Amino acid sequence: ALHVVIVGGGFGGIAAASQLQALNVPFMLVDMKDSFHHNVAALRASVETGFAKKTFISYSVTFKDNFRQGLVVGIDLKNQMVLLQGGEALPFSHLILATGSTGPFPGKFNEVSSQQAAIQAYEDMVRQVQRSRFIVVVGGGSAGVEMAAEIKTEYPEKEVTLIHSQVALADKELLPSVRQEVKEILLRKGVQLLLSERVSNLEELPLNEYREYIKVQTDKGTEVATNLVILCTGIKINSSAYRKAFESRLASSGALRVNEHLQVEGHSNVYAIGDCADVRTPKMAYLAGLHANIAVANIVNSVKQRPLQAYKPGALTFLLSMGRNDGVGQISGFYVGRLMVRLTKSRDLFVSTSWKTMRQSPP
Ligand SMILES: Cc1cc2c(nc3c(=O)[nH]c(=O)nc-3n2C[C@H](O)[C@H](O)[C@H](O)COP(=O)(O)OP(=O)(O)OC[C@H]2O[C@@H](n3cnc4c(N)ncnc43)[C@H](O)[C@@H]2O)c(O)c1C
Ligand SMILES: NC(=O)c1ccc[n+]([C@@H]2O[C@H](COP(=O)([O-])OP(=O)(O)OC[C@H]3O[C@@H](n4cnc5c(N)ncnc54)[C@H](OP(=O)(O)O)[C@@H]3O)[C@@H](O)[C@H]2O)c1
Repeated sequence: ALHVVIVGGGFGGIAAASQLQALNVPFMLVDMKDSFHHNVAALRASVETGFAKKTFISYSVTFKDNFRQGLVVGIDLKNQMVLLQGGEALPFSHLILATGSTGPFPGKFNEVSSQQAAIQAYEDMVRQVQRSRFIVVVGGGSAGVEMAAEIKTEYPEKEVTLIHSQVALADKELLPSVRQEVKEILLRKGVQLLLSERVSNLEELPLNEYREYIKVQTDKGTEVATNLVILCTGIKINSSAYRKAFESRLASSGALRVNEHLQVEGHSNVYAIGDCADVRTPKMAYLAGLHANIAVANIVNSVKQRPLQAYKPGALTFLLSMGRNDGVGQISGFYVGRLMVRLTKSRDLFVSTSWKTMRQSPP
């Protein structure tokens, strides 16, 4: 009877599939790519030659028979089936939805693709950055703040402007001390900040592509002349697998309503983990891992007739790398500075934790 299907192999889904496989529980991991994407490092991968090969990890080397590359197009709840484009139906005793989020390319790569194509996409982007003397980053959230710092750190000679629609940078959940220091670090690197300005001609702009002249405009009348436009304008919940089947149980974002055991509302053998769960914390790979531990444990506790584990958030820990040499953040809601973030995140961007989880060695 027992068989756990995991929709999505991001941070959540490979933590779940690793755990299930190590317990020899019957399971199937489904993802549209052939490789796990360490997207935490995607921004460095768009800046450093030869780095992208280190951010994609073949699923089938790690999971073999229990991994299927396919696009989930629906879930049949009365027959307990996951429906794949091309006609495959996977039955389940327990379902884990780990579909994460979608957004503009450099920061997210969600295509039915091979590892070699994915890698080449990032290598193309490095060549775009390298060619461009003038670069605009759109969006001053936690993503675009890292984009701008990565460019200016790897190429100080380049001119980098960041345009953000708010008065302060990065997440509104962060201690004001972290958000002020993000700004100051950006300024000390030489990044041009254009705050409280929304870019207004986005739908006409060539993206991720060097041009001799691109005119960027804002809603306050500012014009910025540039060679390259990179979008860090934010993400959307990827509800493509499940929106039809779970329509009544969705948040307004598209995320799934859960209880503290991460069971989807109305169900006992369906769980949501990571960005697609309607937990009201910022979207973090770290929390994806923690939701994977709870969901896998609760499937086992659910079948073993043991009480279930609960998720109760602690104070926000959140680190911003500011190039490979700098950064700032907070640990359990307390400020931390360059030395800590530099070695914990900035140097490696957690890449080697994904290789370890996957039992592979980086190329
Ligand atoms: C952009 C960015 C993000 C960072 C960064 N840093 C951190 C960090 O330091 N710590 C952290 O915790 N999170 C960090 N994050 C956040 C992190 O990206 C996310 O919260 C993390 O990706 C969430 O993991 P999830 O598993 O929830 O979601 P993913 O999107 O990673 O994976 C979802 C997968 O489902 C897949 N999928 C497969 N088949 C599908 C189907 N048929 N239908 C729909 N989806 C499908 C997608 O293709 C995708 O691979 C960072 O430096 C940058 C620049
Ligand atoms: N753990 C980490 O260090 C880390 C790193 C990166 C991302 N993340 C997480 O991933 C999630 C996404 O973060 P994100 O930075 O990608 O998105 P985000 O937090 O939504 O930030 C993107 C920002 O871009 C702005 N924006 C959108 N369109 C714009 C335009 N035309 N001109 C100017 N500004 C524009 C948005 O403002 P409006 O809404 O006003 O448009 C928003 O403030 C977050 O939950 C984040 O915490 C975490």
